[PDB]
Amino acid sequence: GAMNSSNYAELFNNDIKLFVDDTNVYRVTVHKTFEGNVATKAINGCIFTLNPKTGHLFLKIIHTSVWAGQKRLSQLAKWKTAEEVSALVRSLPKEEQPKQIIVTRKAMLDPLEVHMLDFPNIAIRPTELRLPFSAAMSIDKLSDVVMKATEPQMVLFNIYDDWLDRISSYTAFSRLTLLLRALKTNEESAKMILLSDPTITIKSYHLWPSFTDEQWITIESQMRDLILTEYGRKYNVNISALTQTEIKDIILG
Amino acid sequence: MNTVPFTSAPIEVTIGIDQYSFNVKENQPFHGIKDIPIGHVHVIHFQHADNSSMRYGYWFDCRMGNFYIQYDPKDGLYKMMEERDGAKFENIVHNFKERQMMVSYPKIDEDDTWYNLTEFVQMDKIRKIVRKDENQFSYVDSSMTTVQENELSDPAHSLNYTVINFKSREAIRPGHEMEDFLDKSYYLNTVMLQGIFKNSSNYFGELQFAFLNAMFFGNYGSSLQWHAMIELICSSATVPKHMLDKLDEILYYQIKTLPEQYSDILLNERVWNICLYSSFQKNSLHNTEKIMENKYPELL
Ligand SMILES: CCOC(=O)c1cn[nH]c1C(F)(F)F
Repeated sequence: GAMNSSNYAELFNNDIKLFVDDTNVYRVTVHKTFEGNVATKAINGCIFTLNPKTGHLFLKIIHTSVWAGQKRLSQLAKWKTAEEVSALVRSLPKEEQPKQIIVTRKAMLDPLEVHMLDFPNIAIRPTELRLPFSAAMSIDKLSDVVMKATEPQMVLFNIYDDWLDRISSYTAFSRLTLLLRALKTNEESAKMILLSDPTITIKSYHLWPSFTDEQWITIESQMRDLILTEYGRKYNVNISALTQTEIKDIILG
Repeated sequence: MNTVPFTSAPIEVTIGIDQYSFNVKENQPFHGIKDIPIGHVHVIHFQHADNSSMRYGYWFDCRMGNFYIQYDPKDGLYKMMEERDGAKFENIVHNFKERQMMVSYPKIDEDDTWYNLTEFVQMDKIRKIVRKDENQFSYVDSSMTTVQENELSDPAHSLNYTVINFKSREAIRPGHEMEDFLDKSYYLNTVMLQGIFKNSSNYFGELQFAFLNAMFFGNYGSSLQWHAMIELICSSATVPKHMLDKLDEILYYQIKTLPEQYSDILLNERVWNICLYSSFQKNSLHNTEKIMENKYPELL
């Protein structure tokens, strides 16, 4: 059934699985018209399709032309997501096809199930996890390929860079979700923490900076502080009064 | 006017005949039901006083043969049987009528209730949903599962209703996923009407027969089928005007007849709320919406 805190290790077993996040598929700016009405202008979006074990990211760029002359775009966006995920699965060799697809939003279940009727042995699952994949567009290189696209395009990334050389998938996923949670909570502060020290660069072929194991510990701490610092300024809570057990809970929560 | 005689009534039982029912005591001198209107299917049905799990009955049409009821003390139920000897049968019925040992089918002249519930229901179509080819009458009970229920066990004792599945390759054309899921007109008009049922009369028959088996036997799979057949019409943007007008009449009489105290178990909140307030046909079922709002406003 549902993917939760209870069955978290399942993400890192040897059954191929993908997360699908549709949060960034349909993106608009809301603006005033000359007559003082409100209108939307779409901008390029993306489907975020991630193998949590390998870090392989299938970033399908959704060009604004997709929306031209269509109605009920927020509804269409779910069906277009499901169409593109099913096209991706059909494009993969059988031994690379996932055994499960976990959707980050329950509204993706029916659209994906209907598009995958041809794949009765692929399980379509919701999750109880509140994953911060909406913040993918706060990763500069992913934002840049989406906003430059002039046509529908698929771009392949490894969202873990070379981390799996040194850490397990479990730890890599934890690092990714902490970085994305921080970027989602306070983008400016998170980017400052990641890019303040100019001696640590991002390799041409990477998304994140080239931190040593010790530097990642410091960065991870700075991200956890930011999420509590922000959860403090949000709820008007003296964070310096909090203990380590009640600190632990709020990043999870 | 036709007659279904009973050999005897050895056990206390509530006997239903269509929408009517009466209590018979253990060994009460009861010898059957007379003045049964010709032109309609009928259902006799039983609920034993000592065991309400025993809830079962027989669909029949007096035009197709001479039928009687006889209690079987081995299988512990009232069985329908056919008498092939016309003259023996007439001679039996005549004796029981002379001794006035039969209840009269209690139809008010004004009252079209049974016609309105069985307008499209045909014995030939029942005998395809309930498969027992050596009998002209069909046995149904509270426990019998549907072919669709048996897929998600004993196939000879199943209700072969037409399988309806909104998330099935039958329901969804490759390349029309969103269109066919959000607007079921394809599935209704091409697959089900043109393809399987051939016409709206066969579709309405099944729908009516599913409802009656839900109401009279508390058959859960029948209730699922009735609601699926309503939802498939209500969820289609393109339905012939004659079918919508007829559906409104069918559902009105079904909701009219439903015992108030079984509304909670026999009506699906989601389907009715979607059909009356959300669907393409939300404004097409005037009679049904008015009786539902006046009789069952809590469900809505
Ligand atoms: C075989 C599907 O049923 C029908 O087509 C039909 C048509 N009039 N009555 C039926 C019934 F009763 F069998 F449901």
